[PDB]
Amino acid sequence: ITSLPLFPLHSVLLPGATIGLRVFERRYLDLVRDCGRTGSSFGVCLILDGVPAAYGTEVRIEDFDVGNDGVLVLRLRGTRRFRVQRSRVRDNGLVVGEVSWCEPDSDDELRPEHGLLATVLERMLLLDQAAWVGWRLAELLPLSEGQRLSLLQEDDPHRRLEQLLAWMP
Repeated sequence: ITSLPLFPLHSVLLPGATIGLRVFERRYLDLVRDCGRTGSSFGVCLILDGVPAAYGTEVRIEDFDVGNDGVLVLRLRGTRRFRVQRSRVRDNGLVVGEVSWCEPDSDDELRPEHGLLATVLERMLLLDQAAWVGWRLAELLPLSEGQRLSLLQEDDPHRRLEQLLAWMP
């Protein structure tokens, strides 16, 4: 198990997907500078405070950028998924969690019942990987944050596509 700093977002970060995070608070800025020095990463968890969710996504910091307004914008991309075994909160507000990593996304070719699920993805604007088409349709399709959290919790690419098929409009 690994202790990983958790960043609270009102939306889950799917693996491979990208988000831009404006970091300007004194606690979040000092953590990124420390993580940028140590090399250790952090994770993004969907919150429910009105405590993170049980599953989160490790980020890779793709691009730094200090805007003309002085605010630092982070280009984050989802890498590995983790489970929050337990979490604590420091006095400043930053939340650290003891996490266990998930098995990486397999390259298993999609099953015959999911081949059409790849054709509907290609229309929207290599691909025969079930975990890849699963993470991509979940991002493009207008799913609720709860539905995207349930996909994150599911650790099997094919069962992910089976319930992603139910939530399809």
